[PDB]
Amino acid sequence: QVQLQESGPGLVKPSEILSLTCAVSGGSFSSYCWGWIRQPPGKGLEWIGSICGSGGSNYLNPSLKSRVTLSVDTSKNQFSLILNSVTAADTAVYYCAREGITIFGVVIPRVLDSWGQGAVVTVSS
Amino acid sequence: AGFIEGGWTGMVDGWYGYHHQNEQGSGYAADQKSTQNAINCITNKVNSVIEKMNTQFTAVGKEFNKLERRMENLNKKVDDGFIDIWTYNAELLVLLENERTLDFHDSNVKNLYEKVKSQLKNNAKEIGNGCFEFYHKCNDECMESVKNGTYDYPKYSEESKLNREKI
Amino acid sequence: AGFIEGGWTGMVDGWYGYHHQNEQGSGYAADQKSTQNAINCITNKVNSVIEKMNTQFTAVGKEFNKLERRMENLNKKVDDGFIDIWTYNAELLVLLENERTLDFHDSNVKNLYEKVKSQLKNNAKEIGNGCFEFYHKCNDECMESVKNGTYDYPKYSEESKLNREKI
Amino acid sequence: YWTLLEPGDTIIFEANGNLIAPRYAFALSRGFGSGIINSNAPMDECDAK
Amino acid sequence: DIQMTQSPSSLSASVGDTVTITCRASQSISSWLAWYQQKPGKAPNLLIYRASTLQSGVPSRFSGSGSGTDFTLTISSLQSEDFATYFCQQSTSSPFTFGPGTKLDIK
Amino acid sequence: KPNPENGTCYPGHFADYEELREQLSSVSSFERFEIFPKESSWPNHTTTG
Ligand SMILES: *[C@@H]1O[C@H](CO)[C@@H](O[C@@H]2O[C@H](CO)[C@@H](O[C@@H]3O[C@H](CO)[C@@H](O)[C@H](O)[C@@H]3O)[C@H](O)[C@H]2NC(C)=O)[C@H](O)[C@H]1NC(C)=O
Ligand SMILES: *[C@@H]1O[C@H](CO)[C@@H](O)[C@H](O)[C@H]1NC(C)=O
Ligand SMILES: *[C@@H]1O[C@H](CO)[C@@H](O)[C@H](O)[C@H]1NC(C)=O
Ligand SMILES: *[C@@H]1O[C@H](CO)[C@@H](O)[C@H](O)[C@H]1NC(C)=O
Repeated sequence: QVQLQESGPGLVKPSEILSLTCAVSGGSFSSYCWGWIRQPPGKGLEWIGSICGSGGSNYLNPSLKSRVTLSVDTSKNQFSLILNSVTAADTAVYYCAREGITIFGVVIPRVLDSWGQGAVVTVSS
Repeated sequence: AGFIEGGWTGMVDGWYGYHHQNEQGSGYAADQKSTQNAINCITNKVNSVIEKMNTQFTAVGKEFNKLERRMENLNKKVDDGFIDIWTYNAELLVLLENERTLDFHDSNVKNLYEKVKSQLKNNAKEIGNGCFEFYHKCNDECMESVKNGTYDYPKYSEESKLNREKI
Repeated sequence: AGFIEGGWTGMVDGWYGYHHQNEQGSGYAADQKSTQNAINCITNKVNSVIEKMNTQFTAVGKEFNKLERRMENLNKKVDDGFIDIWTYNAELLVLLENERTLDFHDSNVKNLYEKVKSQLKNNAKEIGNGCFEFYHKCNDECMESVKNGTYDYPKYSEESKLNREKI
Repeated sequence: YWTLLEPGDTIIFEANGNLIAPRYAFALSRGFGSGIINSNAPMDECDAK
Repeated sequence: DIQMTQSPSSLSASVGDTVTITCRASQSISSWLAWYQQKPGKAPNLLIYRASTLQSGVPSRFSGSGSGTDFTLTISSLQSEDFATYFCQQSTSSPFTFGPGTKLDIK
Repeated sequence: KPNPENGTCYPGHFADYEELREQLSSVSSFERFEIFPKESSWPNHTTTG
């Protein structure tokens, strides 16, 4: 079982770089994809983007394609989210999770099993 | 980096995928629809090989005295016949199904190659190693439209013709 | 329409056919040669599975008393063995054949499509729905020659080239 | 020697000697299969089909 | 792209009852579905993958089935820990949208 | 066991060994009772063998 820990600033002004760093213990960036899930307060989940392998496969949401860039570095063993031009609608509870489930040697796309405990962030004055 | 050259190891998202090269970015990708069809198909085949088998409560071990030698010989004969038929059927079946699995996978690769070639008939030069080098320069929306299946000839026709004239 | 889009119900003459659109008239058609060859084959395949089964006068039910419990157990075991091997092999056989017959039909469709493309060459533009559209004006004789395989390319190459220059 | 009796049947023993009398009898139900096996392996409380 | 709907929106049941939750999809997604339950303020966990199989570490009381545009999840005995909300997810194409969510409550 | 240590206390032959083994290979309900009383049924016999 992998342990996921995420660190966030906890507060963000309008319209600058919003960056959170998620760290994993007991696992490596090998043969498992990694993705970001956010939920608005009282609304359903949605998928921002996913990285897989070590920078090889990058998948982004079509609505947030220009806004989010995913970066990885196996030597420090974290994956991070970079978000520019943050808005008030981006207030969410950021979850980082592992694409750990697999069938017949393929990693099923976007089916998540183990997540982090959550890092809250609000966009306000 | 072509299918005739070998197999990629970076991508694990699907069995089948595309590698895109662009000024904006460079990375791998995967065809969820093609892979999903194939994963479902292989799952159904394996389940049918294991599930169609239904065992019943049978006792194999039998005991006979010295007087009932014909019964012991008959039991040995029927057990040997059952195990020989089962071995032959299972081994020939699994060999044929392995060959079908490899053939079906190769056919999927060739179908994907012919689909992308029919979409890029003359807009992109064909290397022959499994690589389609675009004459016309186009960004990431162009390549994902090639993945989407919505690529159009007349939008980049004139630039491609000019690039043929240059080379 | 198109074969990737679906299957027509209007054509009852044969499993595979053509739809010609023209100013003087439009209607459905069938390629008898291909359909007829296919029927004889599956007729043999269906006949082979049913006919090869051979039978001899047989009594299955056997009766034994309490003092012959081992025998009745042996008879039950051997009957269960025959019915199990028969159901398993047959269920796998029908499944494999059903896949092959369906694939054979499509392989035939793909083989037919190419024959038309080769005969037409570049004179037409492939709409990609499985339909070829003629640049040159083509009367009923050249559609039936496409059906016949006797379509001649240099006769209409000039008109097709001029229509390529117009478009 | 042994024999099996259906319900509603009566067995009769008649002798003037050399008879080993049945002290106990066994009432049983019929299980169709599951023949005897021969092993020295340890027993375990797990269920395997 | 593939729009997701859920029914019923809200359901209430007691301990030991049988509850069926039917998430429905705009276009055929074949047999690919993910079911998640979310405790309030906690991380959601996987329940059902491929609409017919159980992920290890999940109690066997949960069961899922269905094909085509309609799917169901059936719970045999509903305990106290199973009263959290549930979600339905499709996995065939981008964007991988989620269900609106169905809340469970006591009586 | 492969070789039973206590197959029989007194030497002799068993009629229909394999038939009895197949009949007793599975019994769902098995009980032991007395077909005859040990001492009441035999007044004139010793029953002390
Ligand atoms: C049940 O089986 C056990 C294990 O075989 C028997 O215990 C022992 O069996 C052996 C084999 O017969 C006995 O050895 C014998 O000892 C006598 C002593 O004079 C010797 O003359 C023989 O040549 C043979 O070696 C051994 O005594 C015996 N142990 C005891 C009785 O404590 C056991 O007898 C069997 N019981 C029944 C009811 O069959
Ligand atoms: C991808 O294709 C679908 C269906 O053909 C279409 O609705 C969608 O707009 C396309 N996406 C892009 C970015 O063109
Ligand atoms: C059709 O083809 C056959 C054989 O090639 C030929 O004899 C016949 O004349 C053709 N029919 C027409 C109308 O050209
Ligand atoms: C025992 O012997 C007495 C005296 O001969 C006789 O009356 C009685 O019937 C005998 N009982 C049996 C069971 O033979």
